[PDB]
Amino acid sequence: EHLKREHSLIKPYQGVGPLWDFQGSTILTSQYVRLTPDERSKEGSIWNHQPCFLKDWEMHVHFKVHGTKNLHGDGIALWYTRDRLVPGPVFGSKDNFHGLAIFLDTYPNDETTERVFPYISVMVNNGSLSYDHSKDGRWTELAGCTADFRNRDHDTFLAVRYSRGRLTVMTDLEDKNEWKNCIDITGVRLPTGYYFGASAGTGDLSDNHDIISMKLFQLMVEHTPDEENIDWTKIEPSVNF
Ligand SMILES: OC[C@H]1O[C@H](O[C@@H]2[C@@H](O[C@@H]3[C@H](O)[C@H](O)O[C@H](CO)[C@H]3O)O[C@H](CO)[C@@H](O)[C@@H]2O)[C@@H](O)[C@@H](O)[C@@H]1O
Ligand SMILES: [Ca+2]
Repeated sequence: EHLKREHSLIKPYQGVGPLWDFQGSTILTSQYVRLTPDERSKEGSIWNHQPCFLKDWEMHVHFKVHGTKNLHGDGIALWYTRDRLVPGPVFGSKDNFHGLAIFLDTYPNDETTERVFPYISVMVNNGSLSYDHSKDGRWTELAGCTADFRNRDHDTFLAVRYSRGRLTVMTDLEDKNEWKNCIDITGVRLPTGYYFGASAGTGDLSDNHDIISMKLFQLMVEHTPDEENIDWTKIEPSVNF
């Protein structure tokens, strides 16, 4: 009914099953995991070692993006995918992934966009989609919200809930200890047996991308008779039911 330690990244980040592995620019310190420094052309990631077999879960992420007018980037991505620790151009991680991505995009690559950044969005992939970095992934996203999470003078949190086809992302960015709406969609199909992870990238523009904690909660949810005769591990990630 509560916190799943084996799927949580918690300081001092010395968890042992080694519960998380890192690669690229990633460093561990006693107060945060820094995926990238504020230097150009960096890619870094951290990935849960144990595959998650919960159908119904909620991941809380305490993260921090910060640096030195409109000239910073590129953002963080939070993952729940079949493959782990594979570097790539998608905020540090492979493209054509299988599963779920939540992008915390801080830089408008699309030069004539009406969209206010930073922008949070979700993308579900069965390996057949490419993330168009140059268009901020707009043509492959399912939903998104504008989110003011960068350079705040207090803690910034995100909640990603997934249960029974329903994917919710909510924010806590204004120090009011309240969740605010961002994303709420249905007909999302994902398998169990995927891995949680997080990554960030910087290009010609940079920023510190830090994860302070990821806390995975197991939700107590009733399912239908029929639902339980599925091999939930072989479901193909899918959208629109
Ligand atoms: O990290 C950001 C970005 O870096 C590279 O993209 C280049 C960048 O060029 C910008 C842009 O022209 C802006 O007006 O000024 C910036 C500094 O003053 C400059 O670096 O962004 C453009 C997209 O708008 C690209 O066409 C440039 O090549 C790449 O590595 C990107 O992947 C990365 O997103
Ligand atoms: Ca972008």
